[PDB]
Amino acid sequence: MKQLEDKVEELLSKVYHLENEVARLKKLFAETATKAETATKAETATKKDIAGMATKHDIAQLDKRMKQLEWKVEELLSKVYHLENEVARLKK
Amino acid sequence: MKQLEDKVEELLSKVYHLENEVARLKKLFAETATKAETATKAETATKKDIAGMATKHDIAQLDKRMKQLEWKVEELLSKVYHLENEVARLKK
Amino acid sequence: MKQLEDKVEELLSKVYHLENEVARLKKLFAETATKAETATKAETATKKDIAGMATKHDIAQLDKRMKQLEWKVEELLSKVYHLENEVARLKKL
Repeated sequence: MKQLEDKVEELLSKVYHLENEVARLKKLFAETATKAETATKAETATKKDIAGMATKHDIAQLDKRMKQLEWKVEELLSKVYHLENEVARLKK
Repeated sequence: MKQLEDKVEELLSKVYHLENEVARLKKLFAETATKAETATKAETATKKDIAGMATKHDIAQLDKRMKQLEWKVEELLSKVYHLENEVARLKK
Repeated sequence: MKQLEDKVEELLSKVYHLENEVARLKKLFAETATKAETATKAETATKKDIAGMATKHDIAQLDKRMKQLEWKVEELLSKVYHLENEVARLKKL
């Protein structure tokens, strides 16, 4: 009977330890992220991958310059056409 | 003996609870994501970071326009070279 | 008493199993990721989203070409201005 009495005492401590350990795990699991809600390394773009990313302002800077050239080229077409007539007129 | 009998009954319920609690944690852990497979907030680019991203079609749009200008500039070179000769011829 | 003796034996094995099961979970939790440190699917850009990303070298390539055109257009302006004076001069004298 004293053998059984001790066993019970051993079980009590063991159960008590388990209770504590499970409680911890309960708390700790609260802070963990689910597979559903989180994104994998394989399917996500790192900050490394976008280090050499072009902005919409870089492109805007180029658009600006393109427009300026486009405008200058139009003016030149106008000037050249006029000169062709002027030279033609001179030849007659 | 009735004291020990009750203790055993108390342990039984406690063990039963723990069994359930651990099973839950087993299940719940199944849906959690590992550190290895998931990507950290620090090393991943958010949708905010890529809000002002330039596309390859923005650039294609610019390339198109560049090619058009390139053609117009060639034509102009041709027209101007001819005019220079025509004017030179007129001066002699 | 032998009924109680057996119950205790049943509890011992069950406790022993639980001890092992909890230890595993302890270990396994060590390799799991926290909500704080990880990034959600909703707030992160996938490799799909950046498949059509423009580089800074693409842009550099365009800048190079733009500069070449810019130079040619300046030269043309110069050539045309000179011709206008030359033709004007021809019309007067």
